[PDB]
Amino acid sequence: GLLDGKRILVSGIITDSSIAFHIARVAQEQGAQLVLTGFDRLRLIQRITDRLPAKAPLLELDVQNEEHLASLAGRVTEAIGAGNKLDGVVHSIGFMPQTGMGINPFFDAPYADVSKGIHISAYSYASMAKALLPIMNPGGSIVGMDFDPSRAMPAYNWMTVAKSALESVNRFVAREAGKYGVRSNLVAAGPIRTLAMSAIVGGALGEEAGAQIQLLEEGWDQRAPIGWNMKDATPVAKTVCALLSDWLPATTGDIIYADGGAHTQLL
Amino acid sequence: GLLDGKRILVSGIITDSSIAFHIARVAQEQGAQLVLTGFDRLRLIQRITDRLPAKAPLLELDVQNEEHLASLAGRVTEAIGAGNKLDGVVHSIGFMPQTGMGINPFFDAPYADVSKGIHISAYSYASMAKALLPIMNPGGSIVGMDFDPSRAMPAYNWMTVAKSALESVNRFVAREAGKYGVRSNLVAAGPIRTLAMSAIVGGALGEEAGAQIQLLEEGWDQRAPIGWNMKDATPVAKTVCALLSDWLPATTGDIIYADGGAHTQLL
Amino acid sequence: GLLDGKRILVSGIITDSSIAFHIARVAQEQGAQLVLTGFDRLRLIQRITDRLPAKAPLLELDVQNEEHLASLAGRVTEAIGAGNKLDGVVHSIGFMPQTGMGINPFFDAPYADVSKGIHISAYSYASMAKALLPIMNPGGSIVGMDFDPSRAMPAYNWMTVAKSALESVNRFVAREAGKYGVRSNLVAAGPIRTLAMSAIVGGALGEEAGAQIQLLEEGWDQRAPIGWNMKDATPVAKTVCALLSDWLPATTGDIIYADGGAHTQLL
Amino acid sequence: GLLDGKRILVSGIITDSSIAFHIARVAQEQGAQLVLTGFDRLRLIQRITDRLPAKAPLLELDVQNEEHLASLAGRVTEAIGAGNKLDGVVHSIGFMPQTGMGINPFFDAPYADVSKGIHISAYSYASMAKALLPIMNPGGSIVGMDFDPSRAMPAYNWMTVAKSALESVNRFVAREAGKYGVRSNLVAAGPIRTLAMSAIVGGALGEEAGAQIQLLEEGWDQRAPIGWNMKDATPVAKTVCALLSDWLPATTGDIIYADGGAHTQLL
Ligand SMILES: NC(=O)c1ccc[n+]([C@@H]2O[C@H](COP(=O)([O-])OP(=O)(O)OC[C@H]3O[C@@H](n4cnc5c(N)ncnc54)[C@H](O)[C@@H]3O)[C@@H](O)[C@H]2O)c1
Ligand SMILES: NC(=O)c1ccc[n+]([C@@H]2O[C@H](COP(=O)([O-])OP(=O)(O)OC[C@H]3O[C@@H](n4cnc5c(N)ncnc54)[C@H](O)[C@@H]3O)[C@@H](O)[C@H]2O)c1
Ligand SMILES: NC(=O)c1ccc[n+]([C@@H]2O[C@H](COP(=O)([O-])OP(=O)(O)OC[C@H]3O[C@@H](n4cnc5c(N)ncnc54)[C@H](O)[C@@H]3O)[C@@H](O)[C@H]2O)c1
Ligand SMILES: NC(=O)c1ccc[n+]([C@@H]2O[C@H](COP(=O)([O-])OP(=O)(O)OC[C@H]3O[C@@H](n4cnc5c(N)ncnc54)[C@H](O)[C@@H]3O)[C@@H](O)[C@H]2O)c1
Repeated sequence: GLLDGKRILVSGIITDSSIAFHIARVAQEQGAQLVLTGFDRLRLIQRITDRLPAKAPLLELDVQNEEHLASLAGRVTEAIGAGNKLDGVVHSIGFMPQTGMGINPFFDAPYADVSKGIHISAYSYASMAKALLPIMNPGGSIVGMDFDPSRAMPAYNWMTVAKSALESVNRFVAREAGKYGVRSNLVAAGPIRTLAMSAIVGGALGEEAGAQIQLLEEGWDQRAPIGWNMKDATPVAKTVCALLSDWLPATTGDIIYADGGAHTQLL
Repeated sequence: GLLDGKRILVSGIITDSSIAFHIARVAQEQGAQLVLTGFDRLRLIQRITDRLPAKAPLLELDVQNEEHLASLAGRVTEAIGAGNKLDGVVHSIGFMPQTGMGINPFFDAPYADVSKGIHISAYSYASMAKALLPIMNPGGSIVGMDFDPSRAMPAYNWMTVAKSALESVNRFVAREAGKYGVRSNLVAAGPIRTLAMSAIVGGALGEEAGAQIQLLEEGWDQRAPIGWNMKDATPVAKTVCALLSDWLPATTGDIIYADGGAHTQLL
Repeated sequence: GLLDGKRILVSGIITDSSIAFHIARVAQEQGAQLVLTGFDRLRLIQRITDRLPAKAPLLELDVQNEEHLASLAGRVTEAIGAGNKLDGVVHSIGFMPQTGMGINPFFDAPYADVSKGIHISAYSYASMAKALLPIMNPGGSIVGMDFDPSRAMPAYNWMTVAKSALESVNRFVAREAGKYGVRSNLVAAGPIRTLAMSAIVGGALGEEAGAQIQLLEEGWDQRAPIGWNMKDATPVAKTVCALLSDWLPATTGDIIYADGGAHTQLL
Repeated sequence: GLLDGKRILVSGIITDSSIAFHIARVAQEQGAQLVLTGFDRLRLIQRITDRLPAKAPLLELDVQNEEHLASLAGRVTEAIGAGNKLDGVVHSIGFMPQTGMGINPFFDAPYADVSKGIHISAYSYASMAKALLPIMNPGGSIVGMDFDPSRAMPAYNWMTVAKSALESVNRFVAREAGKYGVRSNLVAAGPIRTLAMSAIVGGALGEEAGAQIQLLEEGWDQRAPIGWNMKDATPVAKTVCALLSDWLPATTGDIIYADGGAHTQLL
């Protein structure tokens, strides 16, 4: 296995179409031993993760909760056994209140809503690194999920701002993680049809937003020299595993694009 | 004058070494009629602005205050006369609590502090545009101040994250401002010895931070093919005026670098 | 005038729809004294430039000719009067053999053809700077024309490669020009309907190429928050003049986008 | 092995300190079957490659020779057996005449010299893809070696221009390779002490150039959050293998940085 022998924490599973679900599956398929973290709906998450090809302890983590973060490393050591450390950490967490996205005008998102989304989507990447670096091995790897924010786009609005912040946060985390011999990188994925995304295409955030996202997705597949399949999260999961492995040992504070190559093409 | 006939709002004056002070002076020298906004220390700001070559009404604006923002456009119309509109807006506002900068570890900044700094330094750019676009003329120009955050740097820490967010916010504001025939751009300046900056070089934020900033400044002048004078804000002020003029009419959602060309050179 | 008192060399006029024609007109309108250079069809170019609002000496310059380059500075001093120096230089020159563009497959362009196009389109920017820097004043400005090559696009093929090279060349020229107190920058323009461009939309380079360029142009106007008018070179000409003026005195080795803001937006 | 079962062509071995030598070794260690190409000194190259952990046919390829390129695919099919196709191609080829580098002024490089270097260093990436795509399997991978040219640097001069061109060429090759289900990417490596590099540090290209390169190398290790060891090409070789594997299946037309993370940090 690509990840034979590695212990890896994976956050952000909420359904079987979560990107993190597929990351965890591929990791296990490749020999990794996992510990999982979940937010709020733990009974639901345990039931969902029963389907992973191997068993994995599930810990609760609300990244807005300072007590969960304070105790996190202790709980992970319990789950993996004293004297053992993590080789990998996957941050697959994101959220923006509805007022910060969709047909709600960009200017009408209240700061308290934006702030919550930046807290969960960007700041928390630093939070998790802080909690977990003290229990990671040299040669370890932290990975977060990015959506390319270098240009503005319809509908995504404040979530795109949050991703811009996350990319900057990642460059600082690399500085800190480096002292532990640990790498920190983001994977910028193409659009993937998770439950939330389908809901949005379905009009959950307004009809104009839905039309624009659908148009965004189609342009993506068209631009990608190898195509893009929004229904298949597997190529994204493999890329995260590549970064978790020993095969990109000199890459840190960086962004790997798993997007079909769409971002390298104009038309 | 470059700005003959234009009405321009300029925020962010707090001392005579403020970048906004120099922006206002050059603007007046070039024919602009100004309205100013100031935060908290209004008696002090009025006394400082008495030195500008022309008189200009001073309005109070705390960008964290929804009532100031709600009433802002009304107060500006009063100051410039009903039936008159702004041709320009200068956002020169920034702040990060001390815990988000300097030798205080990156991981130790509490979210409430980071959030305040992102509110003032990034979100407020959207806030001001929202308040002011309804009273701007076609062909108008909004300009904000940026410090190039595309790479991590010592000491600047969470302020750099805030600037990453601001750059993303600027691209969205351009989308909105475009409907009014208005441009939105940032100026990325080299480091300038304002009062705060000198204090930091002096060790106000820890000795290690001060040493790194001083080293940052020296490397800048060295890399800049035309040099960089941290004691002279004038070349920055001129660049902002260039963007306020009619001479960059097809540039928007963009960043103009006034940094001596330092960012284009590695060594 | 924005350029009152400045002496400026402007290359690249071949017809009245040339971008350089419009650059020269706006410059003269703003007080500049011009010297022009033309390639090959000098009788035609003189007849075209008779229409400029002021008279200007026309010198012959084939940038592939080492003797023209060797003698250039001497001929310019003759035209503007001994003891006088240039304040500005405009490089508006570009060419790629047909085999390097359009429906001719990317892989089928012979190196000799690509090389000719890189010579004229990229190397020559360094050539002109070398010839002219010895006769420029401190505070001077060199400007070249760019088409944003950071992403691949249909049809433009090897010309896009040439522009990638030009951007890199510009960063080096800034290093050299800096010793003379001279700036060097590119303007990245949106697509403009010159004679060549219309011919291409008309199918001169194959029907598939024409269809793609037309589609490129439409997407541009759509993405640009302030729109893009491919039939109007004026906003581009003004931007070049902005860079020729004293109003961007700390910008060098850089790229200014005059493209309606299209490159800052994804959809 | 990471590359179990894959057939891979590797160019650019000239000594045992060549980056391509280390790429080939790691590939073989990971299960790949190799075919090698060499330029000019074939007796020397065969003797050097005898040290690889497995045997591999050596073919002659001068990328400036149209007959070598025309016959290349035929010769590779012979070496790997009719009915067999390549899964991978490594372009590790670069050259710039001495006049285009070092203390020789940037402006003094003659175009014929620059052109030769762009031919070998940039155009040839397209040349090799053209020759080899007809004999590659779906899911295949082409990889080239890059040195980050996004900013100008002392000494590297026209070689940096060549790399700028190569990055642009790579984005076009991805467009073509995509039709075959093949990816195309570059690896941007930190500086590595090959024979040529040591010679340059030793003053082979002038003392000023040597001093600047040495200073470049030191700054690199300092900026890299995980450090950079210029004497160890292994982390670069692993990264190339990562791209040759099935573990980055949605990345194309892109650049992966194997540079210690140096390019993500300012100071
Ligand atoms: N779906 C896409 O098209 C797309 C594309 C690129 C990147 N991404 C990113 O990938 C990541 C995963 O998203 P997804 O598409 O798998 O969506 P998802 O809804 O399946 O998962 C998002 C996860 O974030 C968790 N979360 C929300 N608030 C939390 C908090 N307070 N504490 C802990 N966890 C919290 C949710 O429980 C959920 O598990 C996100 O960062 C997203 O921005 C998504
Ligand atoms: N000084 C530098 O080296 C440097 C470099 C590049 C960019 N910048 C940016 O330029 C801008 C101006 O900074 P400066 O260097 O002139 O510093 P400064 O201290 O002189 O001005 C900052 C201004 O922000 C104002 N401010 C703070 N909180 C506010 C709030 N709640 N509401 C309204 N105003 C508020 C302050 O009153 C002050 O006037 C900032 O955005 C800064 O980040 C500074
Ligand atoms: N038209 C567009 O959509 C567009 C967009 C962005 C940038 N540009 C760039 O603007 C510049 C001007 O192009 P244009 O659109 O005005 O086209 P144009 O055909 O009007 O002008 C190109 C000029 O280059 C000159 N030239 C060709 N070979 C030469 C040589 N050997 N020596 C001296 N001059 C030579 C021609 O005489 C002509 O005057 C070019 O660099 C072009 O790439 C064009
Ligand atoms: N050494 C570094 O610090 C560094 C850093 C980043 C990228 N790179 C790149 O890595 C690649 C390999 O370089 P290296 O450092 O291993 O140097 P090297 O000298 O060991 O290898 C360069 C190879 O290019 C070959 N070559 C030259 N002309 C050729 C031609 N006409 N046809 C076929 N082959 C030809 C040479 O035979 C040699 O094998 C180059 O592209 C280089 O630019 C090098």
